[PDB]
This record gives sequence, C-alpha cells and structure tokens, in this order.
Amino acid sequence: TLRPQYFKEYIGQDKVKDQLKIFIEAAKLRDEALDHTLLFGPPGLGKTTMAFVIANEMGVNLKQTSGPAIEKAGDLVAILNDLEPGDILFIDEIHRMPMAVEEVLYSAMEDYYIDIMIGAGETSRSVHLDLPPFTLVGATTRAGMLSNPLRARFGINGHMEYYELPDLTEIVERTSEIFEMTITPEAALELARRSRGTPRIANRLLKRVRDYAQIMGDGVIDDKIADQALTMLDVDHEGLDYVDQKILRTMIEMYGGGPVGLGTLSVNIAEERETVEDMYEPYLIQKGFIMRTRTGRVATAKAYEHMGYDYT
Amino acid sequence: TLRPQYFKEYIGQDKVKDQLKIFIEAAKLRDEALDHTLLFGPPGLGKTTMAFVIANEMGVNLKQTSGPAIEKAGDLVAILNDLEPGDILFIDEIHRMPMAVEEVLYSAMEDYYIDIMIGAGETSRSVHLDLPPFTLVGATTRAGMLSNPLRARFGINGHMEYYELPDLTEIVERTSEIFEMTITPEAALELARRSRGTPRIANRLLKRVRDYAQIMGDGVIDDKIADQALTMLDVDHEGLDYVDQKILRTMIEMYGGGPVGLGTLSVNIAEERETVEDMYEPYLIQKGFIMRTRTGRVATAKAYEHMGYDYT
Amino acid sequence: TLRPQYFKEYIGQDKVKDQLKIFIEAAKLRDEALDHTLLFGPPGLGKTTMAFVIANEMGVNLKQTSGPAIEKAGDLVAILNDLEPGDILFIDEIHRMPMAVEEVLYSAMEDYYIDIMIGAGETSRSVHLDLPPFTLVGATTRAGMLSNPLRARFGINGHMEYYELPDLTEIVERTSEIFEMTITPEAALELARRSRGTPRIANRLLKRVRDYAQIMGDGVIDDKIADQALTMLDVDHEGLDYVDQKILRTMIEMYGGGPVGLGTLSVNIAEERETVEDMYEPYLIQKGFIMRTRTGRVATAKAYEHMGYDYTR
Amino acid sequence: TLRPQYFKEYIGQDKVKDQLKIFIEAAKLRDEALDHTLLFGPPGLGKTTMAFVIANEMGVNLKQTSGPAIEKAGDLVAILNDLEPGDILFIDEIHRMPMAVEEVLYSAMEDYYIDIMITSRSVHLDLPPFTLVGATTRAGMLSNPLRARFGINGHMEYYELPDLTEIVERTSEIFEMTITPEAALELARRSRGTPRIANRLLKRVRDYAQIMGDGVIDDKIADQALTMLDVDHEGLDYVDQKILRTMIEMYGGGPVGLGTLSVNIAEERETVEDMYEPYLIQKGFIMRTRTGRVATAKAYEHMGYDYTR
Amino acid sequence: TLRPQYFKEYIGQDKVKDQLKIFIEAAKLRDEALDHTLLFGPPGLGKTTMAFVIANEMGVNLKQTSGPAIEKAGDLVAILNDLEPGDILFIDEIHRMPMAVEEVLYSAMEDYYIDIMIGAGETSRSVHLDLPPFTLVGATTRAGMLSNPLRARFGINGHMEYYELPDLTEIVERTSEIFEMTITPEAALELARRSRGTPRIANRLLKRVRDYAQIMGDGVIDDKIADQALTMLDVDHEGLDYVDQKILRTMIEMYGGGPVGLGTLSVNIAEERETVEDMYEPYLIQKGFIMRTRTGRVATAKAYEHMGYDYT
Amino acid sequence: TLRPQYFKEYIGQDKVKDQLKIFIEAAKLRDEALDHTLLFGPPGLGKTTMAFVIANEMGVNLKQTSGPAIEKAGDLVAILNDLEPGDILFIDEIHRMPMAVEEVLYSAMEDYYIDIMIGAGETSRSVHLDLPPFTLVGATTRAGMLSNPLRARFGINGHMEYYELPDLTEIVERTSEIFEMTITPEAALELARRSRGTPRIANRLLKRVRDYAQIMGDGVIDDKIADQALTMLDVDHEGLDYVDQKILRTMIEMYGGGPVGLGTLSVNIAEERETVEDMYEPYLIQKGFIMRTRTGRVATAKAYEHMGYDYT
DNA sequence: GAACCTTCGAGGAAG
DNA sequence: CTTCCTCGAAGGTTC
Ligand SMILES: Nc1ncnc2c1ncn2[C@@H]1O[C@H](COP(=O)(O)OP(=O)(O)OP(O)(O)=S)[C@@H](O)[C@H]1O
Ligand SMILES: Nc1ncnc2c1ncn2[C@@H]1O[C@H](COP(=O)(O)OP(=O)(O)OP(O)(O)=S)[C@@H](O)[C@H]1O
Ligand SMILES: Nc1ncnc2c1ncn2[C@@H]1O[C@H](COP(=O)(O)OP(=O)(O)OP(O)(O)=S)[C@@H](O)[C@H]1O
Ligand SMILES: Nc1ncnc2c1ncn2[C@@H]1O[C@H](COP(=O)(O)OP(=O)(O)O)[C@@H](O)[C@H]1O
Ligand SMILES: Nc1ncnc2c1ncn2[C@@H]1O[C@H](COP(=O)(O)OP(=O)(O)O)[C@@H](O)[C@H]1O
Ligand SMILES: [Mg+2]
Repeated sequence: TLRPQYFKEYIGQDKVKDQLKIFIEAAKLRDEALDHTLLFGPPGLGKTTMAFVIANEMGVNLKQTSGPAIEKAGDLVAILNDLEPGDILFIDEIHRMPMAVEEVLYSAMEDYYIDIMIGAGETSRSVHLDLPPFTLVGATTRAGMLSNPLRARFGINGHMEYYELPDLTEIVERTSEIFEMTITPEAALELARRSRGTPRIANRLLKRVRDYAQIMGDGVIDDKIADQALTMLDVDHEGLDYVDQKILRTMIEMYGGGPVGLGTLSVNIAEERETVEDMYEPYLIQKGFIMRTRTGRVATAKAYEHMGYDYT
Repeated sequence: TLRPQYFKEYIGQDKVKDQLKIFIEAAKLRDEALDHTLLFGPPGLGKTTMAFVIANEMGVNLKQTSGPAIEKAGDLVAILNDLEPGDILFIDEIHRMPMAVEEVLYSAMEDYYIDIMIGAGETSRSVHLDLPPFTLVGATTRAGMLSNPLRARFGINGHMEYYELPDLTEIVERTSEIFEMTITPEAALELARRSRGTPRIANRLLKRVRDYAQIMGDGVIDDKIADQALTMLDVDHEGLDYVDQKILRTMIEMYGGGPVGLGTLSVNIAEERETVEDMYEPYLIQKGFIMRTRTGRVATAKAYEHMGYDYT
Repeated sequence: TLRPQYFKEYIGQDKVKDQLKIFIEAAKLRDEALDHTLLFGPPGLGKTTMAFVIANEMGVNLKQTSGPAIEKAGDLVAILNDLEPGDILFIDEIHRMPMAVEEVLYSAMEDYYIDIMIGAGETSRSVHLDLPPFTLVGATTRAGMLSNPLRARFGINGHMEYYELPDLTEIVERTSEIFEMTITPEAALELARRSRGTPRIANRLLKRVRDYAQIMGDGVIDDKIADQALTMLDVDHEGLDYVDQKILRTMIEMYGGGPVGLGTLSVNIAEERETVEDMYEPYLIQKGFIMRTRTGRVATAKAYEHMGYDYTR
Repeated sequence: TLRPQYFKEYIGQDKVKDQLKIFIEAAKLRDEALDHTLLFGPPGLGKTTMAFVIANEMGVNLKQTSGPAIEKAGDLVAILNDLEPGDILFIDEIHRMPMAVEEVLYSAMEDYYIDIMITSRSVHLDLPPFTLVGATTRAGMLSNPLRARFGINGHMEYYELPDLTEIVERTSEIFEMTITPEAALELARRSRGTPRIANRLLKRVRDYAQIMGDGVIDDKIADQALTMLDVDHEGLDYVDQKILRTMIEMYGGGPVGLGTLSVNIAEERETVEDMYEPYLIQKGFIMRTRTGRVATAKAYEHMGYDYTR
Repeated sequence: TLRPQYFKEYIGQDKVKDQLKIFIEAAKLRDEALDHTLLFGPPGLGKTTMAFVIANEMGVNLKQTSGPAIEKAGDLVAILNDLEPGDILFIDEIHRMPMAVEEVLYSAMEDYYIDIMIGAGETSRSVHLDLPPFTLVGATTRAGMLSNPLRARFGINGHMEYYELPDLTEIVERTSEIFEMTITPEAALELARRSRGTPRIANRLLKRVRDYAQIMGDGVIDDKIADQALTMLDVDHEGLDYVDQKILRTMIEMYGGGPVGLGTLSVNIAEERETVEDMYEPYLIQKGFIMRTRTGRVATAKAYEHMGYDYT
Repeated sequence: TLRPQYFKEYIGQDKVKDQLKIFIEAAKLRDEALDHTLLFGPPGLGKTTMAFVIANEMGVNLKQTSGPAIEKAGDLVAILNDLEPGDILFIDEIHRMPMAVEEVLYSAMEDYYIDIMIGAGETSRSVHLDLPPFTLVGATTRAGMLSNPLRARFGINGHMEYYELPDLTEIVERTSEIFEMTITPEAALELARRSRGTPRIANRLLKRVRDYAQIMGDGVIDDKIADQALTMLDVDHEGLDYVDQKILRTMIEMYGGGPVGLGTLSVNIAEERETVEDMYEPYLIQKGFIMRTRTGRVATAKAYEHMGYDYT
C-alpha cells in the first residue's frame, strides 16, 4: 500500500512530527493513553495518514467516522461502546457535527462517563456509563469553526502546511518505486511543479501519466512524454485547474477585476461556497493570483498576464 | 437497440472518447479494474449510454441504480454485497443521495472494505467486510454541488459537450434506418439544425415528423414537409422551444429585456428554475441569445431581431 | 352538456388541439395505440375535459382513477388486471404518485409486464405478469417535479394556455344556451373581460348574473342589466375584487408605492398573512401590478395609471 | 335568543345579506339546491350565525360537524352516505381537515359521486343534490382547487355605530334590563365594531348596576361603570393609553423600535405586536415606518398634547 | 399557609380585586356559574394564587391541570365530560396547548357542546356531547400566543401590576410570622425597598437573611443584623446587584456617560451579549438608570447622583 | 485526585464559598433540604467541581444527568420518580432542555407535585404525583437562555469569577504533587501568569511542560527548562499567541496606533472578520492592550512597552 | 467618506 | 409542518 506506516516513512510536516514524537514517547514511559489531539488545515495534505501513524506507534487499533455520520445521541453512544482500552477514534469534519451531539462529548472527553436514558414506558430509566481510556483525534479546516467550550478540551494542536518542491519530488520518486516504473529526475520535478503542492493530486497524475507512457510511449516517463500527457489533461502549465480558470476569467470579464464577494461569485460560477472558500481561494491567495481587500477580492496583475488580458 | 454498444458506433465526444480508450486498454494490459469515473454535463448528451459502452469494452456485467432510490445504509450495503469481481456499479443523480448514505461509499472506494455497526441497546457489534474489486461510475448534471470529499475520490473525469451538425446529421440518418423511414439527405439536415444539439431531442422530433408525413404527405420526408411539420410543432427555425420563447418574450415586454434574475419573477412562468438553470440557460448562452451581467440576464440584439422587436 | 364531447365542441386550444388531431389519425391508420401523453398547465384550463375527448375520438373505453387513490404496488396490479387491449388509462395528479409505485409503472409503460410475488417464506417466488397494449394519459399541474426517467417515457407534450377574449366569449354564449337565457353579444363580452381567462370563472359569473336577471329584471340579460349586476358584485373591469382594489390603493396612498413588508400590509387591510400571499397577491403579480423585492412589494407604473393616480419616478 | 333566526332580525352586513336574498329566492323559483357557499372574515362578525339563517330560509335540516372532528377519510365517507336530497352540510373550521380528506371533496362537490377503494374493490356512490357551507378565518390555508369549487363567497365587514346601537338595545330586552338610548350609544363607541364585544360590555355593566345601583342603566350609572372598567371613550385600554403616552413623552413621537418600546412598558414583545398594535394601526393612531413607528397627529390631539411637525 | 386563601388575606391588586368582588356577588344573586376568566401578566405577581381564591369565594370544587399535560384531543375530551354543574376548571400555562386542541374549546366555551365521532366503519356516527355549566380559568405569561378567536371568548380579563412599598412591607411581616422570627418594622422596610416590587423576591430575601441571623447572630433580625446580612449579599439600597453596579460604573468612567453600544459594553465586563440584554438591562431601564437612544445607551442624571459622581 | 472534594481543598472563590458555607450549616441545624441553587459563569472556572463539593458537605447521594439527555416529558417524569427524601439532583447544561419540558419543573420546584394523564386511553384521568423534598442544582454557561419564570425559582445564585495570580499559583503547585513532579516556586509563577486566570488552561500547560522535561531533561521543572518548553508551545510571557502578536504589531507599524476599523484591520492580517471579533479581541480588551472608541480602536501604552516600541 | 449603531425583511432549518 | 432565528441590506449620525 502507498500509505506510510511510520514516522521514518512520513515525509514533511517536520514541525508537527517534532512535537508528536516528544508527546508520544513520554506517554509510553507511563502506561497511559495520549492526550486528545486536534489537526487542522487544508484538505488532502495527509492528516488522516497521520492518525494511522500515531496508532501504529502506540500499538493500538484505529476507528474512523465523520461528523455528518452522527445524527442522534444513540449513534455516538453505540460507537463509544465498541472501543477497546487505548483505542484511537478519528472524527473527520468534527466542526459539522450537530450541537445536540457535541454536548455529549464534553463528559466523555473530560471524565470518561456518559449519562443516558434507556428503555421505554415504565422501563425508562437513566444509566451512568463508564468508558475505558481512549484518545480522540479531530479534523477540521479552521480553528475558529469550533465552539469555545469544545476547543478548550483538546490538549494538542497541529497546524499542517503545503509541501515544498524538494519534498513533493521525493514523494513522487517514492510512489514511482512502488509501481515498477522508471522516471527521470527532470520529469519528477516537472510533474511535482504541476501538483499544486498537494500529495493527493501528485499520486493521481502519476497514475494517468503511467498509463499514457505504456500505450503511447516506450514505457518510460520522460520530460518529452510527461509534457504531452499533462497537456492532454486540463492541468495548466502551472497547475491551475479548469475550475481555477473559470474563477479568474469570471472576475476579469464579468466583474472587471472586482471588488466582488465570494458569496455572490459562488452563485454566478455555480460552485458551492464552502468549496471555493476551503479548496480554491487558499491556494490562489498564497500564490498572488488573487488579492483581498476590505470590499472583496481583486485579481492581481499577474492574473491578467496569465489569462491573456490587458491590465488596463 | 438505438443506442450504440461500442466505441466504433459512438459518434462525437472525441475528447472524452479518446481518453477512455487509452485508460481502458492500459487497464486490460495490467489485468486490473478501471479507476472510478465521473461523467458530468447537460442532460441527454449520452452519459448513460457511455456507461454501457465501458462495460462492453471491459466485458463485464453492469448494475444500475439511482441516488434517490437508496434511502438507508442497509440498502447500499446489500447492493455492494451483490457484486462480482470487476462489476461496474452505475449511480445516476449521485449528487442527490443522502449524506448518511455517502458515509459508506468513502471507505468502499478508498479501500474496498466496509465496517457496519449492528445491534442496539445491550446489543452493540460491528462487522468488517472485504469487497471484491469494482469500478464505480457516477453521473450528474450539477458538478459544483457534489460534496468535495466525494469528488476527490474519482480518478477519471469527463466533461460532455454539445454535438455539431455533422455528427447530428449522421445520427438523424442512423436513427431513421431503424424506423425504416425514408428521409432525403436534405430533410435530415433540417432536423439537425433545430435539434438544439441534443440527440434525445433529435429523436423526439423525428418520431413525430413520421406521423405527419404519413397523412400530410406520401410517406416521404421532404424538406418542405419536414419544415411544415416543425412549424406545426411550434419549433423555432433556430430550435428555440415554447419555454424559450416564453422567457424572452416576457423579459422584453415586461422588463425591457432585463436585466433580471433567474428566479426573480420566473414564478410568472410555470417552469421550475432548476430546469431553466440546467437545461435552457446554457444553450442560450452558447448561442448568444442571452448574456450574464452583474444584475442578471439581458437579451442581446440577436434576440430582438430574432423575436422581431425593435432594439433599444 | 356542460363538458364538450368532441373536438368540434371543444373551443380553443387550437395548437394542442390540432397536434392531437393528427397523431390520433396516424394511430388509427395502423393497429397501434396512441402514445403516452403528458398534459401541462394551470388549474381549470380543461385538462380533465380533454381526456374524455381523446377517449371518445379514439373510440375506446376509458378507465379512470387518481393519484391519491393509489397507495401501493398492489393497487396498480388490480387495475391493470381490469384493463383491456387498447384501453386508455387516465391518472390525474400523476405527480402525486408515491415513488414506490412510480418505479414499477416504468415496466408497464415501456415493457407491458410487471413482477409478481407468489408463495411465502422458502416458497416465495417471483413471476412476470404480461399486460395488453394500453395508453397512459397523465394530467399534472406541475412538470419539473416529475422524475426524469418518467418524463423520458412520455412521448407527446401539450401545454394548455389561457383562453383569449374571442374564444372565451363564445364559451359564455354556448353556456347561455344550456339554460333558457338570452344574452346580448355586447353583454357576453363584458363577462369574458372579467373572467381572468378561465372557463370555470366565466361560468360562475354567468350563474350569478342569471340569478339577478330573473329576480331584479325581466329575465333577459341585456347590456343595461349586465352593468347593474356587475355593480352589485364589486368586480372591477380588470377583474379586481373589492379587496384587490383596497390593497393597491393602500400601497400608493400610505407608502408611496413601497417597498412595504408583507406583515405591515396585512395589518392595514385587517387580513391574515397567508390570505394575502395566496388568494390576492398571485393574480396581481401576473398582471404586472406589483413586484417582489428583497425589501418588499413595490407598485409598478401600470398600477398607478389603472387606479387613476399620478406617477413619479 | 341571542342568535337571530331570520334575515329580518339580522342587522347589518347589507352587502352580503342583500346578495344571499337574491340567490336564495332565485334558487327556490327553480326548485334547485343552492350553490356551495364559503363564509370567511374576522372573528366574531356573524359567520356561524349566518349559516343557520340560510338553513331556516331554505326550509331544510342542517347537518353539522367540524374540521377537527373529521380525522380520516372513512369519517367523511360515512357522513356523506347519510345525506338526503336538499340537505345542507355545514363544516366549521374547514381549514383543519387533513389533505387526504380535502382531495376526496373535489369530486363530491363537482360531480356528486365518490369512487373509494374498499378483497379490495372499488364502490361507486352517486350522491343526491346537496349544499356544502363552510366557515373559516384562514381562507388562504385552503387548497387552490377547493376554493375554485365554491360558487358564492361571503366576505364579512365590520359594523357601524347605528347598527351596533340597535344590537345593544335588542340584547338589553332579552336580559329584561332597561337602558336609555344615549347610554347605548356610549357602549357602541367602545365596542370596536364587533357584536360580541358590545354584548360583553353590556354584561359587565349589568353586574355593576345590580350591585352598585338600582338595577337600571342610565347615563350616570354607565359613566361610573365604564370608569371602573377604565375603557376610554375611543375604546382604548389602560395599556393602549400607556403606549401612546410613552411614545409622545419619551421619544418625541418616534421613530422607535418594537423591542425598545416593549422593554420600556414591561411587556412581552410578541404581546405588544399581536395584541395591541393591530387596533392602533387600523384607527390611525400609529404608523409603521422603515426606521420604526411614529405617533400621528390624531394621537397628539386625543391624548391632549400640542403637536409639532 | 403561605398562600392566601380569601380576599381578606390577599394584599394589594386593588383594581383586579375590586372587580372580581363585584362580578362574584352578582353571579351569586343570579345563582349561576361565573363567566370565564383570563389572568395574565409578569412572573410572580400572584396569578396562580388568585385562581384558588376565586374557588374559595365561589364555594366550589376546583379541578386542576396544565397545558403541557394535554397533548391530544382525546385527553381534553376526557377531562371535559367529567365536569359537574358549577365546577371550575383551571388550566395553568394554557399557552402551551396545541393549536389543534384550542379549536375544540371554541364550541365548548360558547355553546357548551362538542362534536364527537362514535361507532366504527359503516356504523360510524357523529353525535353532540352536551356539557353542564362550568367556568374556565386560565393563567398565562404570554397572552399574545393565544389565538384571536380564543382570547375573544374570555369574558373577564385580569392584568396584574407591580406592588408598592407599603404593601410589600406588610407581606414581609406576614411571612415573618409563619416562620418563628421576630422582625422590627424598620428592618421590614429595608428589605421591601430592595425586592424590586415582586412578592417572591421579598420572601426570598427574608429566607436568606434568616439563615445569617441564626448562624452569625442571636436568632433575631434587627437593623444591625439586617445591614450586615445585606452587605454579605451585596445588594444596593436601590436593589442593584453586584453586576448592575459594575455596568453603571463602566459607563460613567470610561465612556463619559455614553452613547455606547451593547457589544462594546458587554466585552468590557467579560459578560455575554445575551445575558446583559435579558437579565440586567431590563430593570435598569424600567427604573430610569439607563436610556436607549438611536446612538446607544446613555446614563441618566439619576444614575450619576446614585453612584456619587458629578453630572458635569 | 484532580477535582477537589471538600471546601478545605477548593482554592479561591471566596465570595461563593463564604455564602454556601453559611447556608449549608443553617439547613443542617433545621434538618431541612438546601434551597435550589444555580451556578453560572465563564467556561472552566469550577462550576461542575463545586456541585460535587456541595453534595459531600450536605452528606447525601448525588443523582446526575444532563440537559441534552432529557428529550421529552416522559424522561423527566421517570427521573423524578426515582428521587428519595433529601436527594440532590444535578442537571448539567440545563440551558439545553426544551421549553415544553422546562415548564414541567415550574410546579415541581414550588409545590413538589406534577400533573399527569393516566388510564387505558378509553378512560383516563389527570392525577397528582407527590414528590419528596429534594434540592435541584443547575449549572449553565449562559443563564440568559433560561426563561424568566424558571430563574425566579432558584433561591441561591452563584456567579463565578476569574482567579488571581496568588490563588492560581497554588493550584499549579497542588497539581505537581499529583503528577509527582518537583517544581521550583519560580516556575510555578511563570505558568500561572500565562494561564489567563483559568485553572483548566494552567493544568493543560503543566502537562505539556511535564512531558518535555522528562524526555529531554532530568525530570525537574526548573526556571530554565520551562522557558524552553514554553517557547516550543509558542506562548508569550503575557499569554499572547502569534496571532495576537501579529495583530498588535500591525496596528503599531502600519497605523501608528490607530484608530483603525475592524474591516480594514482584518484584511491586513489575513483573518476572518467575525473570528477576530469573537475569538481574539475579547482578551486583548480586558487586559488593556486595545481600547475601543467611536472612531475605531487604539493600542494603549501597555501594548507599546510589551512590543518594545517607543510610545509618543 | 470611514466607522458604529439600530431597525427591518425575507429565508431556512430544527424541531 | 411549524416556529424560531440569522443573514443581508439601508437609513442615520459623527469625526
Ligand atoms: N374548452 C372548453 N369549452 C367549454 N367548457 C370548458 C372548456 N374547458 C373547460 N371547460 C369547463 O370548465 C370546467 C372545468 O374544466 P376541467 O377540465 O375540469 O378543469 P381542470 O383542469 O380539471 O381543473 P382541475 O382538475 O381542478 S386542475 C368544466 O365545467 C368544463 O366543462
Ligand atoms: N347581526 C347580528 N345581530 C345580532 N347578534 C349578532 C349579529 N352578528 C353576530 N351576533 C352575535 O355575535 C356573537 C358572535 O357571533 P358568531 O357568529 O359566533 O361570530 P363568529 O363568526 O362565529 O366568530 P368565530 O366563529 O369565533 S371566527 C353571537 O352571540 C351572535 O349572536
Ligand atoms: N398578595 C399577596 N399576598 C401574599 N403573598 C402573595 C401575594 N401575591 C403573591 N404572593 C406569594 O408570591 C409567591 C408567588 O406567587 P405566584 O402566585 O406563584 O406567582 P405566579 O403568578 O404563579 O408566577 P408564575 O406562575 O411563575 S408566572 C407565592 O408564594 C404567593 O404566596
Ligand atoms: N507525507 C506523505 N507521504 C507519503 N504519502 C502521502 C503523504 N501525505 C499524503 N500522502 C498520500 O496522499 C493521500 C492522502 O490522503 P489522506 O491522508 O486521506 O489526506 P486527507 O486525510 O487530508 O484527506 C494518500 O494516498 C496518502 O498515501
Ligand atoms: N453519440 C450517440 N450516438 C447514438 N445515440 C445517442 C448518442 N448520444 C445520445 N444518443 C441517444 O439519445 C438518448 C440519450 O439518452 P441518455 O444516454 O440516457 O442521456 P443521459 O444519460 O445523458 O440523460 C438515447 O436514446 C441514445 O440512444
Ligand atoms: Mg403560577
């Protein structure tokens, strides 16, 4: 499998790995579970993979679920009963869980017990459950999304960042070693430069280029071959997606560069507001294609020269 | 049947058709299942037809269902259990299935296994099931509405587009042969012009014109008879339909051509704004009948001269 | 009778009427049943009436039911067992159908057969029930809510439209001959003007004027009596009710045309929110007297010139 | 009895009353059933009373039920089977019937037949000629296809001072209480235009006259009783006067928001908006504005303050 | 007993008490049931207490229930029909009854009958159920929530008002004799002036001071003990709590008396916007310490002279 | 154990403790149940902990449940039937109960009875349930959500306050005994000054510092180790985060101390408009680093010296 | 003309 | 199916 299993295999995120190593080692001298950890940042950067590594280092099983998957208190109660001592519970998009369910975790995380009503009619009665020790791992896009009473109960916080070209190059070379394939260093660098700094995209592109090199080439990935393969896909010469081009083009042609609010833009491009906010705007801002102002977003001169317009 | 069964018979969609060929033959060389594929775009372009073509080229049994047909996780678990190695599962309107159902689809697509909670009260167990390799094929009219974590699982994407007159004329001819109807090469070109670029519409008109020529003619579809029949159907020589004319006419007469929002007073017509946004609006945009503006849609001079109103 | 029985008697709807006429003959020239037809349009335009005309002009027996009366797949089977070759099946409010039945309906429409369960427990078995050729006619007031697969099956589409003065005038004349009442053509036009384009409304107005004409007059509907009757009833020449007129006046006199919120307007006329939004407001929008905006309703220039008040931008 | 029995006894509603007389007399001349009638409008104006009058003029026996009592289609189908030719069915609070029942009523009204599934089989029942009468305060809640099948629509209006004065005098004779003509006018002004409110004040004044007087209502006893009840000569209550007073003396006539005004009088926000403001707006004492509500010149004159534009 | 039982013991409420006396006496001379009565107004002023007094003065048995207990028409139909001639039915929190249930009282209150369904299937029939004469009593804090047709059926309306210092002083002395406690008239007035006009608050203060007087004193309440106890509770001589004093001080010393917004004021005291607007601000306005204006809150001259500052 | 068990162990909250002591003793002398008490205030100050202490001082069994666990009236009625004379009932997060259930407590708290419907449903009647004497304890973070008639029934109100450095330092030392960690008195003061006056934050920081000193140290928290550990966690010596430091620096370097509007400032820091106002600005105002004004907010002299710039 | 504060109106989502 | 409530627009004042 492609997913790393141990910290020695996990490339990048040095600042996070440095802290997690110290807290995991200390928690292993003492015979007790690790404090609840919260990971936040852009999607697709590898925070789920981090949860598996933690479980393998602690030597316990990992269970996985998501906020939207829990709708009533009976769901969360049934899940917690299925945990063994020291197990790790991973909850994705924890910010999207219902408020009536969130207030059930408060007692579970802080004191390991839950008060519940059971039975029906004359049998209806309250019960006091006593849970075994466990570690919760939460995932969310931003810290300001969660309520103050919940955020205060997490003991560890991790912020994850985009990968740099030297890191993605090694990840691409690693992946191209599990597949019995050959890639030249110049090709690996070119393929990485197109991957928007995100490891998930890099794995998807490498698969498609591998197919093209088998049917349309000599079975080896080279700069001349990779250039054509990526040109056949919609990936621009600097990684911009077709959805990215739609946004930039709309701002210049229909809005004249702005200012425009992301809310109004979303309905004009027919994209869900949460996707443009969480997936597309973050990269476009951190790379100078879009600028933010008090009134709204504005396209920079770099965008005009890229899309082929005149920065009048 | 009318719909083609192999790539040799499938007309148009050259971009999509060329990509899938490379990936399909590469997947065979490796003797493995095809990656998950997402087909999206306007209705009636042949999205469903393409799913059958992939199944025949791979040589597998196709299974079919729709988003709204699945109501609880227990249903999808049964379907996923009823799969043979390599089977293709096609889900129409995937964007409409409930969030509670999508929970299971993530784990299946990512690792081919599912964990099902079972029991209630004192009964509280789960079972782990390993699925045989399969290929998921989804189809949607709305892409931007698809949940981001789901959209990231699809490895192959195809954007369907409107057919051009050379292709549509060839389709009109091919379809006429199955009806054993006699149509001249001139009359076949007339229907193509007014089909709005959608094969389903072209087939609808041809089926109706037959009944006209069998009474108002000598069973031969002549250009004059075809043109007289299309005017009887109220089909514009530009292919605008009853709903299309009703939109533009009200905008000009009641709002001086706009600008007006898509739902602002579309209540003054019967059509649900979702169909206007998904099936009527995109055609008019490509044909230059309407342009989008900061304040809504505005009728271009073409519409005025077409509808026969003096432009401002 | 009050309902027409043949295309000769069915006034108006020439576009849809002419199309159906051709398609029916082409089917009669062969041993084939008419294609499944879907009828669209606002309520009361004659959808139900058209179904009987189709059945009579086809020369076929009609079985009638409705969407609310069907609750489970077993109901359709019992009906399908009663149908006969070439019969027409009419289902009003087909959009009403419970989705569980909608899926099985596809096979009958497209394949003329359906699955049937027999036995119980270990003896449970599934078998096909074959069906003779038949034509389904579906009347629906809403189109975009029908599931896409169902819509793909329906072959012919027909849009019903509001009758215009030249045709609605003839319907009044025709109804005036079922009763023993004489009506002057000038009077018949005055009623048609106020019928909002709906045949059912024209008949209701005629019944009320008839009662007055035989109690407060000589039993004849002349232009003089028609004017007095339409004065007891407060229906404006545009067909605005007494309350409709009060709404417009209040907006212009007290708020300078608005914007004004729904709740504020309701308490001025002493009416419920739901009553204004559902009984009076809808027609005023169609005629273009008012518009809905983020800040509330606003009166248009057309409203000012009808009520007789000066207008200012 | 308090409820009038015939049109000659039914004071007011000249518009609705005149139309019904024409349609009822014409229907009799043809020996036909009366068209279906829907009565709607504000509370307490006479909707229920008018339904019984119609039955007495037609000379028929009235069947009575209510929306809340009909819970399932089987209930209505049973009631309909008991109808005889010319019978009148009256359904009060018709807006509460479940939609599963209203959809049955379409054909029963327009075609006089029902087709009900009932080993499952369909029985066709052909109903005799009958008239359905409905009364409701929320006519907008009825389905659009149901409203289209009623042939007569009666919209009720408020009453005038000369009509209410005669009602107060009539009711006083049933209580065998003596009341002077000018004393009756003083109650009519305070009745807000509603017959039920006029009767309620009369009952309270009768209690006062029997305990604090000689059991006779005169221009002197009435003024004392109305002073104890604290009802202004315009029909404003203690809380109504307190609202106007606060707006004029603390905010200079407004504009002021609903929340601020409610908190200043120690009232629940929903109670001020739904229980006091409606009458003040209809009488022209208050106006709603984009920035709040303001007291009009009529309010200054009534409360006794010098207006300043 | 802590709750008064007859009008001789019910202090205050002169307007409501005077009216009810006259209406009760007239009903007895006519020997008939009392008209329906609605009691409404602010919390804790004596609405529930007055309902029992009416029953003792009328000399009849009282049946008691509440809105939250009546959840379906079958319940109400079972409470009715069990009434005997002249009974009094008291429903507390009547505003909670479902609106579909309220509409059953319409004919019961006006005509003393209800329409019920009887029999089954083809034997089903509707019959009138006739009720004996009865008096309905309702109490609510949210009168505006009742339907217009229901409020119009109540024949007597009682709106409660706040008490005055002479009456509250007498109430404290009465309660001080139920418990074994001696209290000086000077001390009784000292508590009354701090009770915000509400009898329940006066009783609460007395209970708290009693605990101190028998633990830190000789078991007697006197001016010396009362002043010390009220200093521990930290209740200003105007009835202002510790948080109330902090609000006024902040407005005078930092903002020069205002205008200031609610958000800015809430953040400076570490409170939250909803508690300040719902718990504390209401009484400060009703007593004239704060004034609300289009620009913000402003402190009045009355506040300056209370806190000891100069109204410069 | 972490949670103090008795008033001798509960450090701080002198004002709350002093009152509770007097009221608890007076109740015991009379041999009566304690009056209903409501605890409210900011998160993590000790509300839950105090509820258990009160139960130990009274010497009675504690019955525990939570607001979100009570879904309907039948649940609450079942709990009340399980009470015994003198029992204490504790409802945490009492603000989450639905209004239809909250109005059942009105009669229970004042008169110890409840109206209930009983019977076969063919025949049924209302009946009183009579409750034994009991003390209801409620805890909530926002009292403003409780209806006015409920709050008026609580006889004892406890408002919690933030801890001072002298008291907060002792809590840090106490916790070091449980973890068996030697801590220098100087190091205890450093952690206390960075804990924002909140005990939960202080305990969280101590656990992180403890893990660091035992993995790369000799198992002693000295003044030198603490500085290194706190630098890794990135907690300023005033408890400010990098975001808080970024805010203050931007106002000083780009605006000369302001005034600046919230919208303009948010853009210059790449933060969300509403997040900054709800998350970070509250603590900056309370400490006096920022001051709000009618024209914007201004950095005070205290913020200048902390950042090292020269004030003018 | 940048920044704060209040009030209203129409959606939508939590029972 | 209904209540509750929250997001967006705009009128008005001050430096
Ligand atoms: N073209 C027509 N000529 C004469 N009478 C007509 C015509 N169209 C409709 N009517 C009459 O109008 C009345 C109502 O017609 P329907 O067909 O029942 O309306 P509808 O579409 O069924 O209304 P619904 O079912 O409530 S949506 C009947 O009395 C018909 O006889
Ligand atoms: N014209 C009238 N003359 C005399 N009494 C009248 C008149 N109209 C109404 N009343 C009396 O007013 C009271 C209320 O009349 P109703 O008919 O019950 O009002 P309503 O329309 O039923 O109000 P609802 O049902 O609550 S919406 C009864 O006592 C009637 O006798
Ligand atoms: N006039 C009075 N004289 C003596 N005690 C009084 C008086 N009015 C009220 N009380 C006491 O005040 C307390 C509260 O009165 P209640 O009648 O319960 O208030 P309330 O109207 O029921 O408040 P709710 O129900 O929460 S809105 C009781 O202990 C009464 O005995
Ligand atoms: N540091 C890394 N080294 C190797 N592979 C990685 C790394 N980070 C991510 N990946 C790969 O990219 C994908 C990341 O998926 P996942 O961890 O689920 O991202 P997320 O959890 O953010 O959705 C996986 O296929 C994973 O193997
Ligand atoms: N390229 C094509 N060649 C032949 N027939 C086509 C083609 N595209 C569409 N059609 C025909 O038009 C219809 C398309 O329907 P379908 O594939 O269901 O559209 P969609 O799935 O996009 O709604 C079918 O009847 C099919 O035979
Ligand atoms: Mg009470």
